[PDB]
Amino acid sequence: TTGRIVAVIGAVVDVQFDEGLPPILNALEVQGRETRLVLEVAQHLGESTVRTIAMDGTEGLVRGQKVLDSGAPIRIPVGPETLGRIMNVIGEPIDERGPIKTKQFAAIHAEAPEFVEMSVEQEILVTGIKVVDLLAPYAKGGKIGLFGGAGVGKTVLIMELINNVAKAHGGYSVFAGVGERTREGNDLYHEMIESGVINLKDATSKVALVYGQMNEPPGARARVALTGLTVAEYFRDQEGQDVLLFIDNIFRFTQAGSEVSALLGRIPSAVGYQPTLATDMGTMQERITTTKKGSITSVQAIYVPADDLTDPAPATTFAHLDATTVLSRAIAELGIYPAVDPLDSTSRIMDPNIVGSEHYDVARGVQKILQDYKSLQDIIAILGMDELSEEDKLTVSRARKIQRFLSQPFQVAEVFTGHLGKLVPLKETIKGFQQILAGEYDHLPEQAFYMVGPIEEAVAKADKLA
Amino acid sequence: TTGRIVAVIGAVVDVQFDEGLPPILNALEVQGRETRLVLEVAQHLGESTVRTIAMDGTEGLVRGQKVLDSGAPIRIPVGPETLGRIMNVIGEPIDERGPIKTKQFAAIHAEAPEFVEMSVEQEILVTGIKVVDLLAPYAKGGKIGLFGGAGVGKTVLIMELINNVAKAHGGYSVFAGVGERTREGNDLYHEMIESGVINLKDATSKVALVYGQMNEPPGARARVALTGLTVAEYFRDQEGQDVLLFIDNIFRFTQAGSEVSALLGRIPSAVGYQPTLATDMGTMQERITTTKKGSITSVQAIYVPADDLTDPAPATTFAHLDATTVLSRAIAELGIYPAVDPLDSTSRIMDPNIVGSEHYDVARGVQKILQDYKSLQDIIAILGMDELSEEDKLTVSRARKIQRFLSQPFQVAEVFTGHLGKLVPLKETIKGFQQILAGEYDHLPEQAFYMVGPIEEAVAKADKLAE
Amino acid sequence: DLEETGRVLSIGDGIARVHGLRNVQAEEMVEFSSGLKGMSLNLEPDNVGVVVFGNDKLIKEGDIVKRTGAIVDVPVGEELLGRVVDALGNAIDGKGPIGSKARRRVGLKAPGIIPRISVREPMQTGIKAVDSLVPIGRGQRELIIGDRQTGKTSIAIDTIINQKRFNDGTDEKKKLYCIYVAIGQKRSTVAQLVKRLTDADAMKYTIVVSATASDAAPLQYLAPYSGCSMGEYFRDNGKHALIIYDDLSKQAVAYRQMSLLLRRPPGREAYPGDVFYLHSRLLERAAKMNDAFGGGSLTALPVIETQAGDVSAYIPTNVISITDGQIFLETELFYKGIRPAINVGLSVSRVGSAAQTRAMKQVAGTMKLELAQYREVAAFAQFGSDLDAATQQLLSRGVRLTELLKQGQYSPMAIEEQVAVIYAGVRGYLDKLEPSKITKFENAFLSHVISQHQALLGKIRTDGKISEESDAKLKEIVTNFLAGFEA
Amino acid sequence: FAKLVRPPVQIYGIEGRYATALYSAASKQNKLEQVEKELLRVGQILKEPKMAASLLNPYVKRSVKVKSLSDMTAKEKFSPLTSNLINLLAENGRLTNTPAVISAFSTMMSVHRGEVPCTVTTASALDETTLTELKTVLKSFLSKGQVLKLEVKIDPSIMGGMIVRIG
Amino acid sequence: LDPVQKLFVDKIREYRTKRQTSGGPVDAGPEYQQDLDRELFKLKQMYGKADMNTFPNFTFEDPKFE
Amino acid sequence: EVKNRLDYHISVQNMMRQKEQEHMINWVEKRVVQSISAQQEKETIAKCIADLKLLSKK
Repeated sequence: TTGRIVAVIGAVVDVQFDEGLPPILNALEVQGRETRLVLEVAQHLGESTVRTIAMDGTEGLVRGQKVLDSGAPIRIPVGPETLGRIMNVIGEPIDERGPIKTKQFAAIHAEAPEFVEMSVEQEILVTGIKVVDLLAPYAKGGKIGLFGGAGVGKTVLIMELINNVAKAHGGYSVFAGVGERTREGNDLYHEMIESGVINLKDATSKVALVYGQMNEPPGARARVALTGLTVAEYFRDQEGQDVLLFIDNIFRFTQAGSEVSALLGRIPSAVGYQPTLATDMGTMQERITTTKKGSITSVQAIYVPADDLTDPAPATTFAHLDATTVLSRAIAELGIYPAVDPLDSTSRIMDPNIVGSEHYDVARGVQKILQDYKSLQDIIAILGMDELSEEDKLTVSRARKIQRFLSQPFQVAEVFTGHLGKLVPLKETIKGFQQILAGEYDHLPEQAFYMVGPIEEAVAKADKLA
Repeated sequence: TTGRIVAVIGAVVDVQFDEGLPPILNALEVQGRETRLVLEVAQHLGESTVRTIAMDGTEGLVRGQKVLDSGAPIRIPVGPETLGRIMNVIGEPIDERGPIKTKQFAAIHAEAPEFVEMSVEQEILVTGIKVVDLLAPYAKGGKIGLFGGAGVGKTVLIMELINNVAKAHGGYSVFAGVGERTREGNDLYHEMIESGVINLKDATSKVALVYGQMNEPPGARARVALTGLTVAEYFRDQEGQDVLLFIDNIFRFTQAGSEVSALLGRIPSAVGYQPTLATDMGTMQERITTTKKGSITSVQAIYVPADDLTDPAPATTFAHLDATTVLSRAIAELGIYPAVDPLDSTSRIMDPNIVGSEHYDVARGVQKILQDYKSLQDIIAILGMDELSEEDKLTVSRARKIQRFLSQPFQVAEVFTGHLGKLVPLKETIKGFQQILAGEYDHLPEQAFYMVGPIEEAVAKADKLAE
Repeated sequence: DLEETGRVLSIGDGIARVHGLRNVQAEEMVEFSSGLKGMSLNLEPDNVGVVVFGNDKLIKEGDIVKRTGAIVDVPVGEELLGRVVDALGNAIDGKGPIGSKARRRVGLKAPGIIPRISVREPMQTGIKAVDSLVPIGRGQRELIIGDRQTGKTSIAIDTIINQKRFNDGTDEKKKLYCIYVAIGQKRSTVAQLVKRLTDADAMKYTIVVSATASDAAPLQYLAPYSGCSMGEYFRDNGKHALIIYDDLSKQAVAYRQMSLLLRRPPGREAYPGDVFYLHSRLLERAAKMNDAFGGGSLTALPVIETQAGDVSAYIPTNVISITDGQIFLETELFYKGIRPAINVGLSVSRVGSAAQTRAMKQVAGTMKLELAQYREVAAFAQFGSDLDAATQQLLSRGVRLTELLKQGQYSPMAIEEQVAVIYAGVRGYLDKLEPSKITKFENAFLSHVISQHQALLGKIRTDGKISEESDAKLKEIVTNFLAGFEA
Repeated sequence: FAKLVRPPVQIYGIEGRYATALYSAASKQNKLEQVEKELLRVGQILKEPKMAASLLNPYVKRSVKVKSLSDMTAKEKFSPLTSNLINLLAENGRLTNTPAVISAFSTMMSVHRGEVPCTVTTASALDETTLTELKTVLKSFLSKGQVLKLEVKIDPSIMGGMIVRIG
Repeated sequence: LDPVQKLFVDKIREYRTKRQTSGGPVDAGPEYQQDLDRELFKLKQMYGKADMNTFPNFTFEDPKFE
Repeated sequence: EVKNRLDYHISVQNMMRQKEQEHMINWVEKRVVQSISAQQEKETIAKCIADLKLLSKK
């Protein structure tokens, strides 16, 4: 069927198809558009008109212009032939490696599994990151959401994770750059090439990239999310894959949704949002999971505006999180890299059972002392850089070590670190702190803990000074 | 005349009355109403359509359904016949002890008394509770606001007030439990029954209970206010009384209105309030007064919105508040019974004039004194003693006695306390504290005053504590 | 004649402006061309704004909407106890054909003044701190408030686990039929949970009404009301049922959204007004009923998981005016490892004691106080600064009690265990211990009485109360045992 | 005011606001149909490019247009109210609305008097009957064709899903 | 009704037609096997690759003392 | 350890019946359907009951 542009108000193309209006989400192709100017049916508005959204941009469009419905939602290439390929939203090689050779195609609304398919409980996944494993012990297949503001090398971290993991990964991975800086993706790309993780003799790279950058009109960006999901579901169920799913950022999707909300005529929401936010999310978050048909381990970047999280979006997000990684800009500011918010990088999951108490307890002790240490800051404000109540001083000092002990080099970031990454295998971590807790370095220097790998090397490092 | 449901969008039942449109404020009867569904006309919307608010059913409603206009606003049972009856908003037995024994009906929109009908001077009401009268002297017909502790027995006190006043005057009471928990009203009910403020033997107890709980449409609760007023107008005018009107809480009232504001598409206000917040309050407050028949002395239990008053309404409320009650949970906690915030048991209406200087001054001395004692408390507290000179101690002590004299043994909760609610004629009061203050009694202990009404009962106990 | 047929005038957004069906009863279930269900929310002059249950894209303009002609009802029953269903009572569990013999209209009102009765019949949670400091009964409404994993989930769990024995107890005033409305809880979460209940097999006396995160909004929205109907069913079947409405927060959002989407106003703080009414009535439908209703109860522990102590928060403010108290949970303690979490002052049982065991009341009365005074000094010069001795103790005491006020992860209690340990602290027996060892005491002590003084525990359960003897039995047991525990 | 003759069909607002004017107007004097038909006639006296070309076109910007279509075209025998109500709609732009107003009307003596059952089995042929379940079988002698447009296909639908519905 | 239960029939006659054809990737095409192999392998995952078709044997064991 | 071996075989036979169900179903439903309307008079038996709804729904 064909529709006529009856109104173009930006990338919301209100199309009157009188010829039969296809079900919602049906992807439309605008005729006269040599561009793959996909309109997604949004409303059967009434009166032969559908509200559609172009994903894309509406320049050069005469009114009445004819739009021919693709009769279905977005059908896109899906399956193993995608890795190392950068597609945008429309399954569109922006790999520039041309065709994506997934014969297997998809309508891109892929949905939430059923209760019975729920792999009801999961596994602590280890990352070799002290902080992570310790504090927000990762889940295989979980949705972990990295609250974090921009520019801190969230992306670096994520990347870092990719490095440590996606390299040594059995599964495959999907990278959904949702509203990512094209440039940063460019670079990012170039690293991957470099790294050979994007090994170009492999469209079976460990990661398939879907990039749906900021520059795209929102609809596209919003939808890049579904798209990427649809692919990943292929791998998950079909290719079995333990997917690592990088989303950067869902925030931009949601935001994209919110942007349109008005313009969908709809009310947006409080905090500007899109009223449907929760389902939007819900359906999505629930869209992904660990079935007994693989796992999509979801590394979800969540930009958190003003790191304000009551900021409804993050406020919601948490429900869908399994491990919440709240990266602390303060901590970043404290120079720490990992710059994390430790107490808010959490997993509700952690247990003296699950993670074993050694882990658990060490953490609870740690969590405890540090929060108490905050209480102590208040004291210090009176009492000064080397003057307090002394046990308390010890613990303070220890906190000062501890802080540093989390600090960990980056191989990538010669630019942030200079250093080169030092990975800590987990036990060495638990122990690392457990030991510190044991105060075995209660005579060792304090920042002889900063930007290390495992704890020994920190001891070693003290020597290197003097 | 009939109307048809044309639209129901929530309990705003959009009615086209297909036939004649009656007042605004008109109660319409939806026909098909198993429980009488009064729609209260809110707007004559135009096109023979009125905006109404449904106050019963809000479901199952068949569009087009026939409404036959009740041709006037709501009529509710009135006369004495309301007394000792738990009426709901419709003014109907939620006593569930059979019907109300009414004969009189009333529109719950009665209109605010004329300028001439005001007893232009409202003249101090005395409650027979020292703490109250002295520090917050009431004005007859007055609107008193109650900030105060949960479960303390606000109500206990209130019951006692009812006892003291509504009993020891011709005053009856109307209680409008607005937006209240049905549960507490139940507990209270049995309690009231129990207390004898409600008497299941005084069919006309000194209380008519009116409930307009949360689980209703707002309007109903909102209007429960009007209702309550309406009853009290009966007791005031008709029964010539000082009606005690418990409105609990205005906060819930205002809020109830406001809930509708939105839906009504009304622009509410800053802080979200209904625009009509003022009028809502105002007319209503204006409808309360001292007529020259009686008084509807309005004692308004006040949940404090946002625990500030800056929240416009209470500030406004203040315009209508002239005796203010802040209850001190703490003092109560000192085992003091009654045990208000004394310095915030206040009244704009304390005067060396109206309540006379005897009162005023003595009080001023006291209030001050209490504070002074308070001042010294601060010192001593931290510094142990003879951190004072014992005139300060004396005053401290006097204050303590005075303090204690505000404690009064209790009748309603005599079941708990033992003793009885004692009542303090004003002069004994003024005199009373003055004497203590004068140290004329200071050579006696302080628990003397503890649990006493009359200054004599304090004196007597003083003697008694001096064995 | 003709059947009531009608058309979807327009559809998008789950909002079907709907032709015809004039006959429409309010909140009538309609049946769609898409086989879907809807609710006729807005009865508009000439159309029906219809909330689409689930998704819309199946639908399109002009599609026929046939009345179902019914205002909704939900299955009710107790087979359900031992069922995870969605709100409509459908086997999301995958158990299939649910025993769901009744169905019952969801819109069945909250009982009268006279039908009700005040609470004074106990209830408990196995959480000492809770039962002690908020003493509990049946028929209630209490806000459980706290953040993600302010044992958040845990909270419900231990309470439920505790009821097991009670459910192994035979009363209705024991066997508490637990109803968990899981709102916005993604299936994985639920699954995770569900698994727990089963394990605790508390699930047997438990319905889990589940509208996960994904869900269409009305579904989630509805779920509590659903839950409500079902519990009123128990209530009227005597039964004292426990509903945990988990969370109205989630509902609120959805619902708010619903209004807005319906174009309909939300209200104050940008969110609906009579969502209060929603709840007000919802929660009023929970009550402690008189005897006529078989003592009828639904004890409602509604839940809100807070963002940033936003209590100020519209619904919370609202709710604050509604419950029978609120349970404030405090994270700090959690990070501290302290579980319970609670800020107590913030926690309230307006009700307090009337549903409380005298046993506890008797030892606890004293504890509340010991903490109370303690608390001011709990605040005072907390650091390494002296105090006067009195207070050095109170602090010690307080601190001890704090440990005592911890309660393990997935480690419910029983009143005697609690009273026991409370007794222990009250009677000062473990101030003696420096704090770390309390936990060790308690367990050891417990396993000890568990060996012997079930004599006592059983007894205490029996008397419900401590006699001077029981006290005396305690007294030695603890002192000596304590002595043994230590040395 | 003047109590109003609201005999449905009509549409209730939506040039039911108009229609109902004539559900009281036409109605009184019972030029109901007389006029019902005036309109029908009129319609197409419109529907040639009187209709596009100036009729629903203002490019003159209706201001003179409405003061010349009040008289160059509203100039007719169709006028007891017919042109006058036109001359009302005109300024009031409801000229662009007219099919529907007429519709609304015409569904009156023509179809007020209609028929409607529509189950999933039906999808009425709407024939004009004041009574029911009679004609409703004459339909079976009517019955001789369609893709089951008026009355339904009960095949893919009823039944076809059912196997699915069990599983 | 047996145009209804003709269709209960009509599918049930292909209860028998297919069931007494065979059924599987049969009356039905290859499709079933192409999943089947993988789905039954998932069952092998659902138990682990501990052979669900070999009788197991059992531990003979000692904890520590002095 | 015994149960796992057994339950696997159970689980397979269930899963194989469901797959045979889908595939059986897809072929059955796609095969048979036609005679309801190839006999137009098996839509007359719909019209017959529908005339017995016509009259005899009321």
